[PDB]
Amino acid sequence: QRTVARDITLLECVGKGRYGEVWRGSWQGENVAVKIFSSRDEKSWFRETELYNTVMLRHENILGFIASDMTSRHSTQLWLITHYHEMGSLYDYLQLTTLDTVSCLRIVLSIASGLAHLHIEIFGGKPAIAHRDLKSKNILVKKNGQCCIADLGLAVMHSRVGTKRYMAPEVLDETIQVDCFDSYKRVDIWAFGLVLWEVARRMVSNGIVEDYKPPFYDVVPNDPSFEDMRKVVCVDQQRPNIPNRWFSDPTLTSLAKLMKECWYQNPSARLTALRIKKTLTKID
Ligand SMILES: COc1cc(-c2cncc(-c3ccc(C4CCN(C)CC4)cc3)c2C)cc(OC)c1OC
Ligand SMILES: COc1cc(-c2cncc(-c3ccc(C4CCN(C)CC4)cc3)c2C)cc(OC)c1OC
Ligand SMILES: COc1cc(-c2cncc(-c3ccc(C4CCN(C)CC4)cc3)c2C)cc(OC)c1OC
Repeated sequence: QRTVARDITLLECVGKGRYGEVWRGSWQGENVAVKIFSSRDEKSWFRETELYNTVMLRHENILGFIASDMTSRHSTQLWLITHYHEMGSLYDYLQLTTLDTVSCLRIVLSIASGLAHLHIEIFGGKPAIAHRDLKSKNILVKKNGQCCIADLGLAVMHSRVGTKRYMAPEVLDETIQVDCFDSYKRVDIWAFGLVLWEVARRMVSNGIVEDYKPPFYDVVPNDPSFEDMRKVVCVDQQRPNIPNRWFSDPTLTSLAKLMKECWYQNPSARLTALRIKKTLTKID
């Protein structure tokens, strides 16, 4: 009656970590990305699969789902198959690329667009979703200059912990209102503000650019501890540095104001993803 072609050729490993591996693969002549989960990270496969079984997200700034596959061995093998973005992660891309005003805005507005789509409840639709591990390694760069948000393995739907370097103060001081879905959107907005700082540093103005650095590179070690982060973010209330050169450039001046309004200690004071979008559409 019909052939179901399920073979995926694994061509090259583009990522290896505690999570497992990501591979460029081929299905029927077409590139796909294949995430092979470690035993350590099986719950991330279950959570993303449960979310996509609930709502088939389709958005230009969300990594495109193709399949969740569980295969029996004499162990269980868990694969997540998605769209493949050959330019790789935003983290990767910013190491070896500076930006002009148009490319910087296009990147950050595309991320805000993806994030607002996750956050919003649509009736008749989708449940509201918080990502809970937003960071530059979880954003991919598309050939058209927009990005897409990846990895919903920690996501929570309305209707474990994130990466410590990107944790909001209420996560680090354990005051987060855990019974309140809006709390998790506000944790994402904090992390978005850090990503906006990472990108803005790489935007050239008046012949000046900053080197790529991760948030808090100047105040915490590599693989900072929970306490290292708590001391910086909660006790001392430090925030990433805004260089003087930004204040000569109208775009970077506007982006500095936006990132400050993602970093309020009081989570309810932070901008919403929809307000960030609107502000970004009025810049330049
Ligand atoms: C099981 O596994 C995998 C399958 C596929 C795949 C390959 N060819 C055809 C299909 C297909 C889609 C949809 C229908 C419909 C048609 C209408 N009818 C009333 C209900 C069913 C049939 C067949 C699929 C889904 C790819 C995979 O990887 C990319 C798979 O592995 C994860
Ligand atoms: C998982 O992913 C991919 C799957 C496929 C694919 C292969 N066979 C058949 C299908 C299909 C056909 C028909 C319906 C509907 C149409 C209306 N009504 C009759 C109900 C059934 C659904 C599904 C698809 C979508 C192709 C892909 O790429 C070209 C995929 O992406 C990698
Ligand atoms: C963050 O998370 C996920 C990401 C992906 C994913 C999708 N497209 C492309 C990639 C990628 C491709 C290529 C490079 C490099 C290779 C060498 N080159 C010279 C520079 C670029 C890096 C990254 C990835 C890693 C898929 C996922 O799941 C299937 C992810 O998990 C949800």
